[PDB]
Amino acid sequence: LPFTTGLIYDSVMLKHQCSCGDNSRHPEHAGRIQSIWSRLQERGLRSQCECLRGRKASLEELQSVHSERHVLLYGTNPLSVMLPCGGVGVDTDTIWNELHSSNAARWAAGSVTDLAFKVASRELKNGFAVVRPPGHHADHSTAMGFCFFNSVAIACRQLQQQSKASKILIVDWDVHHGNGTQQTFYQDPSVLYISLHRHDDGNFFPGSGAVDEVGAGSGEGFNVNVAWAGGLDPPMGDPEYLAAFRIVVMPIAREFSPDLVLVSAGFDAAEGHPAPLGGYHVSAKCFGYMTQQLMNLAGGAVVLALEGGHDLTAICDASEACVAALLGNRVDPLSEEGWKQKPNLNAIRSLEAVIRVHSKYWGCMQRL
Ligand SMILES: CN1CCC(CNC(=O)c2cccc(-c3noc(C(F)(F)F)n3)c2)(c2nc(-c3ccccc3)cs2)CC1
Ligand SMILES: [K+]
Ligand SMILES: [K+]
Ligand SMILES: [Zn+2]
Ligand SMILES: [Zn+2]
Repeated sequence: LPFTTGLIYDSVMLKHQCSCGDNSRHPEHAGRIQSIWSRLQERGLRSQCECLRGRKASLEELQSVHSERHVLLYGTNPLSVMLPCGGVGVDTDTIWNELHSSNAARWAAGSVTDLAFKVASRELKNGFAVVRPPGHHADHSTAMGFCFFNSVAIACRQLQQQSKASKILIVDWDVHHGNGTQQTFYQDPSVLYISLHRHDDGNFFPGSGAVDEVGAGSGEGFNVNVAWAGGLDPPMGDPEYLAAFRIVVMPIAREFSPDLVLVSAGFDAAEGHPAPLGGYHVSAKCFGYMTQQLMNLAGGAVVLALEGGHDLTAICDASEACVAALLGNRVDPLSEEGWKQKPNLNAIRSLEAVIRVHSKYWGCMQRL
């Protein structure tokens, strides 16, 4: 393998679909990764990477994060809940194809893990995993919010257990809180979880991720929720997310000083997601710039994994900008008016609350 960025993709993950067929009623659809994949080729980025198929996560790998009941239920074939549309699912949004969902879920976990390992060995510089279904809502014994196995969490646990990375930063910029990821690593100080999400007083899915939630035991202070409050007006976008990176994410990340960075890279904070899917206005350029900023950490050992994002062009724009950043292309911050705008008052109060809480734990948060 050459020292460039790696891309993970495989058609096996397309097969995760409800039997009723309707991609509108079930918006977490195959087209999401399919369109990103062809977009990377159309724009000439795909051929510059090393393209990898990935693999099934083993039952053992799944059990490093999930319970035995959970893994039997979603990880294995029966032989070895009803929905309004007639298909089967765990709940109304989280569907279950009785032939393919388990396979596709295990592939997503397995492939994010395989990519992280290749990056951790410096066999690959960095990587982007174009996977579905998403993972960050799946917790120890609950599939929910379109998620079955927490691929990023499973990848992180394996890197640790195989001794391939001492300290791991997990950044989650999907607009929803990664409740699963927070839970798994809540008491482990060798994993730093930083989420930027729409919180709005706990009235936005999943409802978790309050600024107060800092971790526990040895892991106190190693869970950082940039929980945006105040709602959609004034608009939430680049000024606020750039501000979050300048003030919270990067300084804490640098103080932590990880050996590898994992990114739960959802693109549902992007333009084209209305309320109540997202309602935020983060541009593709900003996503690629955030990737570029995370590439300064951990000797450039960075792995992104697709979580959420529905609007096809928006998630294609963003994914394109992240891969370009991974390949070394740089974003000039002076090339965009609007990045000159101060962040809105809701974002400033949100960050102010994050700083008040985490000044107990981090020197870079301890002001006068
Ligand atoms: C149809 N009806 C009204 C529209 C509906 C609203 N969604 C939610 O309320 C909702 C609830 C739980 C979880 C999530 C969610 N969004 O991203 C993620 C992920 F895990 F990050 F990928 N989870 C979203 C939509 N969901 C999506 C969607 C598309 C791709 C991935 C996830 C959700 C588009 S519209 C679902 C229920
Ligand atoms: K998040
Ligand atoms: K932690
Ligand atoms: Zn259906
Ligand atoms: Zn999301």
